[PDB]
Amino acid sequence: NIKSAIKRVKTTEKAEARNISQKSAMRTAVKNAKTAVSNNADNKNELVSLAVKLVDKAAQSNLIHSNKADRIKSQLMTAN
Amino acid sequence: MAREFSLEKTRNIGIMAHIDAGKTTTTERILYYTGRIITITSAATTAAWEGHRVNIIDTPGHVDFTVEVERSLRVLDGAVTVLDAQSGVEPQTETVWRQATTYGVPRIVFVNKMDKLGANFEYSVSTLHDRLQANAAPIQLPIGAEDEFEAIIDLVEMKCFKYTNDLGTEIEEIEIPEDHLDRAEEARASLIEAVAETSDELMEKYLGDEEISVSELKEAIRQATTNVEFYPVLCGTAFKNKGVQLMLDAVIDYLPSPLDVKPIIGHRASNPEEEVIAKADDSAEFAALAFKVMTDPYVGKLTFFRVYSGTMTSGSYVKNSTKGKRERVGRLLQMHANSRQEIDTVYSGDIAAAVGLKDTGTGDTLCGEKNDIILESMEFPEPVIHLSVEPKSKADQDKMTQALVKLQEEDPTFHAHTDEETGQVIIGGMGELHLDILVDRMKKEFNVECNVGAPMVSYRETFKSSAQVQGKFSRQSGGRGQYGDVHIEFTPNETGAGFEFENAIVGGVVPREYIPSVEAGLKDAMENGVLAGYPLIDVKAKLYDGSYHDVDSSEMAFKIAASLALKEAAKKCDPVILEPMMKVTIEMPEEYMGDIMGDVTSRRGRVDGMEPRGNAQVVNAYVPLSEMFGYATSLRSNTQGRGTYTMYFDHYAEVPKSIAEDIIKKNKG
RNA sequence: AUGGAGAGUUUGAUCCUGGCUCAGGAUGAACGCUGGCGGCGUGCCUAAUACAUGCAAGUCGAGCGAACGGACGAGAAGCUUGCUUCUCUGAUGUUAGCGGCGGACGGGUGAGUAACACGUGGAUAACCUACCUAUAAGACUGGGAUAACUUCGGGAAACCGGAGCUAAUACCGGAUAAUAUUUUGAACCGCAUGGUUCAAAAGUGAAAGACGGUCUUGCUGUCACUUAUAGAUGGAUCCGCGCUGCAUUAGCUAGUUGGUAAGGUAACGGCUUACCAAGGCAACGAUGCAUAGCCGACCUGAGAGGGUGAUCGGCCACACUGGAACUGAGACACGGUCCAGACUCCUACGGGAGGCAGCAGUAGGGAAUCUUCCGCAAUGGGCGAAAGCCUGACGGAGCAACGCCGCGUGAGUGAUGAAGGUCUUCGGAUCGUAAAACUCUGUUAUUAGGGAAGAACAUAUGUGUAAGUAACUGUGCACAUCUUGACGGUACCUAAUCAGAAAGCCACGGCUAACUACGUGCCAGCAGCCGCGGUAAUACGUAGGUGGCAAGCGUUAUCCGGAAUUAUUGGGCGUAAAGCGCGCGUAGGCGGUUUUUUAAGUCUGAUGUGAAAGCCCACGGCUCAACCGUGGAGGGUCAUUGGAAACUGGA
Ligand SMILES: CC(=O)O[C@H]1C[C@@]2(C)[C@@H](C[C@@H](O)[C@H]3[C@@]4(C)CC[C@@H](O)[C@@H](C)[C@@H]4CC[C@@]32C)/C1=C(\CCC=C1CCCC1)C(=O)O
Ligand SMILES: Nc1nc2c(ncn2[C@@H]2O[C@H](COP(=O)(O)OP(=O)(O)O)[C@@H](O)[C@H]2O)c(=O)[nH]1
Ligand SMILES: [Mg+2]
Ligand SMILES: [Mg+2]
Ligand SMILES: [Mg+2]
Ligand SMILES: [Mg+2]
Ligand SMILES: [Mg+2]
Ligand SMILES: [Mg+2]
Ligand SMILES: [Mg+2]
Ligand SMILES: [Mg+2]
Ligand SMILES: [Mg+2]
Ligand SMILES: [Mg+2]
Ligand SMILES: [Mg+2]
Repeated sequence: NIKSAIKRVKTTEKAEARNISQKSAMRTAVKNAKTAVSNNADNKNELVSLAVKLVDKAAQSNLIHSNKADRIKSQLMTAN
Repeated sequence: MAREFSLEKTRNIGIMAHIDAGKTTTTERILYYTGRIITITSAATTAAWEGHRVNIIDTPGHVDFTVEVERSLRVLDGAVTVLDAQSGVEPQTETVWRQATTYGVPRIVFVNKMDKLGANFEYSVSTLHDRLQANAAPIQLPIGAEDEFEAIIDLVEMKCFKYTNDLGTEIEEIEIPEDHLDRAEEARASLIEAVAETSDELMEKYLGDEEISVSELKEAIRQATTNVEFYPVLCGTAFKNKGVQLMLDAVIDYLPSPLDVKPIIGHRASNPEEEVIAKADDSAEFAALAFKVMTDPYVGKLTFFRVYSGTMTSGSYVKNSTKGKRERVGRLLQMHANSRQEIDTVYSGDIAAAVGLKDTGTGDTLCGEKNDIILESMEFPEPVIHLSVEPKSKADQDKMTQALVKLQEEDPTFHAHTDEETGQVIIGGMGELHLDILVDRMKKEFNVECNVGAPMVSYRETFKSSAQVQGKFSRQSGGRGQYGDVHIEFTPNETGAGFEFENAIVGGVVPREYIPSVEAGLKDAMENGVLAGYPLIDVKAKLYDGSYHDVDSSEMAFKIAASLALKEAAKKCDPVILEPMMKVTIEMPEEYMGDIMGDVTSRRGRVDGMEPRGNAQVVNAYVPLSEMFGYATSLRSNTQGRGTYTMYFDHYAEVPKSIAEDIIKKNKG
């Protein structure tokens, strides 16, 4: 094993923990917004806005690709 | 850069002794002491003692493994001969002593096992004097025997060392006890007399009654030892750590260096008559002798060699003058008590291991590329036991041949050859133990399971009675007609004279064209056995009459006639079976002569005679080769391992009635 | 026009047919004998067999805390003012760790792959792209942790946990910003789907500081950071055509083929799922089986063709075997992770570890293929502001007649045909101008001196100039100076000494250049074919001589040629091998005369491309040559586009 490889293992584990937390949060927001739009709720627009916020922040963190975020926003805001 | 130890501080020594004398224990203790401010492996181990480099080779004791002793004494400078205190000199002690004498190696004797019950230092020294006829004298005295053994009196410096424990530490240097002072002075006088018997200056100095200086006495002892005229005898117990330091001190003080040793003589490859003296000089050309070859599972093939003259650096090319090829020295290793070290250079008087030598067997000479010197090789004993070997599964015969080749390269004393007459592969070795170990090694290491037995004896046939016989063959009945006829007198020839064909034809009754065909037919029919299938020998065939047809006569017809004549002569002449008889010369002490002669006569052989030779006796006899199976083991049992023998084919003799009948029955069915 | 040779052998003899064989060229060759040197190349083709050991990927202190360290230089005098502690300052420096970037390149291998893998030509209005370049706009305001470290505990080791504390260009909230997303209107355009631009609004997150200059903490340089649009680079997908053997492999396919909806992806798409339908492929060879990395090229041939896919370049695929994802611009990752498997190793028996198809090397296999070498000086790469560090890439050296090319092993005179070998017709012939001897030379060799180029730089130090500045330091550019070589004191040059150290291999019956004597006597032996050898052997072995080559010469193996002997070029089937025993008839192949029309074939012009290296031609540089370099020419059944209508094809 190479010293830099061992270091990369450590940093990869840290980055994975952070990324999976953020991705799970954004997926939860997306599902909540989709449910709110599907069944009209007074919180619909705020939930959709939160979902879009998290989707774009994920795209900027590189967790998802820009086109993936674009598809999510397109479908969410077309439903809403 | 610079050799860490000079030639004046190098000691190449070998530990040799009878079985269980303590060679391995002594080597282990030596390595431990040299390494402190232990696994023994590899041909030689390198250590340091008091600013001196010490190469140690531990040898085997069994007579079956005399190859190792030979190949080590060839390249070594000094030897430590270990003796069990309770028994002194034993048969293999004598054998290794004679090998060291043949190689002119200085020796120091070390009486180990002083703590063992029955230990008797005086008796061991007396055995040195009597059994070996060696000018050996103690340079020490033991205070105590068996459990009482507690001190050693160095006589050169008249100083007592008292050992307070078995750990080998906390030795007290004190003055000789008063009660032992007279004995110590007498022993010192005896030692001085022994050395003076070789040194004239010391003899005059001692006769003058003037006190001998410690340095002068040490110098005289060193001179005598290196001349191989004196043998210092020490004592101790390697198991309980007593006398090991003194033994190492004696190694330093008395055993020679590669300078003190006599030079080495070699032959130029292009001028065999030319002689080259290779002295221990780093600045001279590089010449070394490869004395061991092995395969280490980590580094590959290792070639252990001793360097006599010159220097050689790792990562270079050398010449194998014996094989006349170029070898790449890629890596040089030296084995220490606990680890192997890669060393960039080897100098005269160094034992090292090369990695990467291909086609370099034991006894080869490695010389500088430009040079072409060839050092003297080693002579090893001829096989004393032979066994017909054969794989249990014929599918492994190629593996068996390859294993035999590799084993022969590893071990000079192990031979394998194919016998044309019997078509059997025969393995020859130094003893039953040697062959058993080799068979097991072939079975396991080389994964070729083999079975071994007594070699087959190629018998012969002969005619005991003379007779005139006729052979006629008429085949005119169908198609081509053939006719042949011969009259031949068969006579028992003088034993060993071979087949003799005579042509007493008068009047051209047998045309001269067909006579060679008749002789050839006789030769073929005799090659084919007439009584048991073995070739017929010692016969005089006299073609004295015959007939022929102007057309039907042919070479094949006359060969048929000769074959029929031989068949009828076999019917009429009472053939007998002959067995090879070996001229056997047995050397042994006279006290076993009766046993040896009894065994000879019990082997169906006869004692030709007896004669003294040196300090032993030689018995000459003739024994059947079949009855000579397993003779070495019986001889060693009869002579306590002191008996040796040689055998060579001598002649053929008639097999007794019962044995011949058994042979005939076996061949028939 | 640049280019094409044949011979032996079936018979008593002949012509034909017909196979066999030979003369040529080639090689990553091996072996046998032999072996002087230099230059340039090439060197595990077998076991994608297993691997001891060393090395092959690090770097950044000008991102960060901490630790070690201790100049310059404080204090008391031990009365030693030269040695001394802690109460200091502590600079030049070094590091384990956090963080950034690089570990996806470079290097190895050809196992798998018959497939859009590759080649060639196209397409993407179905796509993605860190570092780099350009332009424009920004970089505001707060916060919580954690490594390190200290401590306690458990371990043979691998190393593990608990507690407490601290940093950042590490992480997170909020603020403003959009060509990105939703909706509405408008303009224009295209190859269906659609594309480009403008105007309105609603949802909406980015960022960071480090080292300096001016010092007015205001301004500001370099580097770094963020958003957007372009360029460059790299990658992805699709398509026409081309690219292999077998039918003693004929049926294959059920997410299979299409549609609808959704999901999924950078992206289109049965890519996946649900539903409906029964479609899709195939004698134009599906499916199955076997074998195989493909190409530029390489060998051979007059060509057409045939054979091959080392070295070098491109593309692909793989990293003990199989699966998977993580991080990341980029991997489903040779010297990363997880799981499973085989195998192997260490262990204190509690438990741990590994993957040379990287460079060397080991073992093994094999007829057979090298050093566990030197250096980053050159070129290239990663990191760094830079010096610099790393770099088994690479540049060199070492070994091997393995190949090609060059030069040696001497030159002149020398009849007096010397000795001696071999033959003889016993005169002589021949080895032979060969030798001897006299003269000459030193390529080579030995010795002693001189001694390159490859080296550009970068950095540092001086100025000059240009954008910006309020002005510097800096930044770009230009001119100068110090310094940088593993090879290596090697190449090369000079001076002296000696023909002195340096020739072997095969063949001599015909093919096929070169003949005699002895020995042998169908024996020993030779042999590519025909054959030779039983007493007169140019064929076996030796000797003299001769022939061909020569540091090589022979043998074996394999490929093309000769072979028109699979015949398109370029053959045949009465009797030599070859007409189905004969009809009827399907697909296919082929098809009578004239007129009009089309332009698929056919012919012709333009444009792009067919990398580089290679082959061929020319020129230039190594003293020559090989070799190296530079131009030219060539190579498509290639594509787009414009033209002609005789023939074939269509109407
Ligand atoms: C000094 C040392 O180390 O001796 C060793 C080394 C040793 C001499 C060995 C005996 C034997 O195996 C030897 C042979 C000849 C065996 C055949 C080949 O394998 C060769 C290559 C091999 C070479 C040497 C070898 C390996 C030893 C030995 C004797 C063992 C004792 C026994 C008692 C009865 C059973 C056996 C010893 O311990 O004295
Ligand atoms: N009593 C006693 N035993 C000893 C001594 N030296 C060795 N031994 C033992 O005797 C045997 C000798 O064997 P070893 O040393 O291998 O001898 P080798 O056959 O010469 O190699 C072993 O069992 C040793 O332990 C000694 O000095 N005294
Ligand atoms: Mg022993
Ligand atoms: Mg393959
Ligand atoms: Mg041709
Ligand atoms: Mg990697
Ligand atoms: Mg590896
Ligand atoms: Mg390798
Ligand atoms: Mg082998
Ligand atoms: Mg042809
Ligand atoms: Mg016929
Ligand atoms: Mg017919
Ligand atoms: Mg080209």
